[PDB]
Amino acid sequence: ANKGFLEEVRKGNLERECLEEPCSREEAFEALESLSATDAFWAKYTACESARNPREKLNECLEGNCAEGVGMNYRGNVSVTRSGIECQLWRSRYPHKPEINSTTHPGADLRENFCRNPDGSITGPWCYTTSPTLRREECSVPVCG
Ligand SMILES: *[C@@H]1O[C@H](CO)[C@@H](O)[C@H](O)[C@H]1NC(C)=O
Ligand SMILES: [Sr+2]
Ligand SMILES: [Sr+2]
Ligand SMILES: [Sr+2]
Ligand SMILES: [Sr+2]
Ligand SMILES: [Sr+2]
Ligand SMILES: [Sr+2]
Ligand SMILES: [Sr+2]
Ligand SMILES: [Sr+2]
Repeated sequence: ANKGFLEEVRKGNLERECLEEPCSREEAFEALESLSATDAFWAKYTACESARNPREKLNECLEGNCAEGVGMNYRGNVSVTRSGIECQLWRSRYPHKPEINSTTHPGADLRENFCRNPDGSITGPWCYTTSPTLRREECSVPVCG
């Protein structure tokens, strides 16, 4: 957190610098090493600033199974929509070409055909659908607590 005074002369540490204190991306970055690791992190972090306290609710929100807020932190496995349709490969370009991928929103675990919300859309974690008919649509992901 930089509570000043030769604290930056010591090894980076995630518990202590970011889980235990609020942190700058540069603090994570120093504590995490790899940057791909720092993109994923930040993304989870930044979607969990609304649930930083208790520090038990933060562990729930970073875990990724439940959705908090509009669930930009959802990192779970639900893959079929609200209508029941099944999601498209974010990787895939058919039947609809995604405009958000990995290149665009990389903190965001766009793995498989999983529900995600790179975008923080108001109606929650969603995905691209199979139906040539319907492009994208909300998913029914569990809510945190
Ligand atoms: C979206 O990501 C794919 C990789 O799967 C890439 O080939 C495509 O060019 C990207 N589209 C945009 C963001 O340019
Ligand atoms: Sr620090
Ligand atoms: Sr500190
Ligand atoms: Sr540091
Ligand atoms: Sr601790
Ligand atoms: Sr401290
Ligand atoms: Sr630095
Ligand atoms: Sr520093
Ligand atoms: Sr370092």
